[PDB]
Amino acid sequence: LEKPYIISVYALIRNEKGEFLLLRRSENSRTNAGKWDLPGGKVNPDESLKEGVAREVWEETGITMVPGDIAGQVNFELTEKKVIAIVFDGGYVVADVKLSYEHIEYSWVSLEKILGMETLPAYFRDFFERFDRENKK
Amino acid sequence: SLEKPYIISVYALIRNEKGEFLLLRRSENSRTNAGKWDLPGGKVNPDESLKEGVAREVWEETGITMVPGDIAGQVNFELTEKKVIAIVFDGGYVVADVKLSYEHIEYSWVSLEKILGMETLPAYFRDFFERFDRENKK
Repeated sequence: LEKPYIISVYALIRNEKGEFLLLRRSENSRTNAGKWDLPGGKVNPDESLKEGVAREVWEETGITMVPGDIAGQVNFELTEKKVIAIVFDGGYVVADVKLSYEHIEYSWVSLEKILGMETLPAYFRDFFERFDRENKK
Repeated sequence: SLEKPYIISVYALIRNEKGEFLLLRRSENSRTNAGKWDLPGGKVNPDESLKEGVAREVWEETGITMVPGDIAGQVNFELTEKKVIAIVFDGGYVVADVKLSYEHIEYSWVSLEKILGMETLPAYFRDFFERFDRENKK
């Protein structure tokens, strides 16, 4: 293959208003620097997807979560790799988010505001449109 | 208050060994200008310098590591939800195999003559290249 595939995992974590946790990436990031993102990241050699998503959520946000069912899939191409990403439902939390070097800020965002963002990357927007459809109808 | 906000963007003029310019065609799922030809570049981030911005955008869109040279000029254009003020940087001459992201579906190395003869490069970029050409040669 001309460009390798990698597996990533993301988590949908909601507050008591049903707003989703988004994180804005640091400027020093090699990919999508400065852009909005879901909690998650690359799966390690030899770990299960659910292990990876809990690990990534804790390191990025301080949240201890037990991953629920799979919410869906998002795929996207970056300059150095193609990403196949599995999204997990992380349920509902009351937590004060605590960031790492990987992110500069966080926001709890409603579904409608997500589908009218623009700095949330297209593949995430598309995912949320799908997720909402699979939920209702 | 302003009815429509302004944003700052940056673009790069990147040439090959032949002096043809790198153009990229935008993906269909883009919120703005979906499917159209564009220069490498994009919106400048909060707290970022223009030259940091253009190098970041060029790397993420094309795989090219560039140190931006002089400013080449300015392009301004209105979109439905914002007005764009864009600064164009000269990225010099490179030997690179372009490697695209989700943002773009194809690329092409296009000469100035064909640029001033194209159709699917937006009018504001056409104008920019017409102005750039006269400020270099004339």
